Amino acid sequence: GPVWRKHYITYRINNYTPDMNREDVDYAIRKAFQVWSNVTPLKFSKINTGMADILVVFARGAHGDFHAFDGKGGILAHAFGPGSGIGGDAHFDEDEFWTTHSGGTNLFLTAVHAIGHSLGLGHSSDPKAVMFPTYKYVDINTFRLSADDIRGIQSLYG
Ligand SMILES: COc1ccc(S(=O)(=O)N(Cc2cccnc2)[C@@H](C(=O)NO)C(C)C)cc1
Ligand SMILES: [Ca+2]
Ligand SMILES: [Ca+2]
Ligand SMILES: [Ca+2]
Ligand SMILES: [Zn+2]
Ligand SMILES: [Zn+2]
Ligand SMILES: [Zn+2]
Repeated sequence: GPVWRKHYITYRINNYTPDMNREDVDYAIRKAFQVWSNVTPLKFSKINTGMADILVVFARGAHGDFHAFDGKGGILAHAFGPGSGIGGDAHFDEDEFWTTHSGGTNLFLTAVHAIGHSLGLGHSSDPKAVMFPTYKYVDINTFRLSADDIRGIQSLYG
């Protein structure tokens, strides 16, 4: 449905996974937002005071919405499309083991996908798109938005 009317957008990390150290969580999330700001007029800013447009939450099982997480494996993450309140928020399953690299579920890659939803994208049919609804680890230096991702997001934020 609706897209952000404004081009200045805040995010707050509600809480931290104990799987990675704090600085690595910040880094992953920052880099994930950068991916999208790189191809749009959107500007993202992290806050810890006031109210963020996008709340980033790590939680297991039932966590206050109607989409409970399911333990280790399966559902990794979900996010809500643009809007007030819960709109834009991105939730990560704490029962996953979040990693800077290949040996669990990579936070950066998962967050790029989740944030795509937070900005209003649905799933892609293109297996090389970040919005493809299958997790597959890629070298975070071999990482790139596909043409379908870029086309998609630019159709929303021209
Ligand atoms: C690359 O980033 C990813 C983030 C999340 C997932 S996810 O497996 O958790 N996933 C898609 C899915 C996969 C398999 C079977 N049913 C649903 C959720 C999803 O698409 N959330 O955004 C779905 C259950 C809502 C996969 C990849
Ligand atoms: Ca929100
Ligand atoms: Ca899970
Ligand atoms: Ca965990
Ligand atoms: Zn719902
Ligand atoms: Zn949730
Ligand atoms: Zn998804």
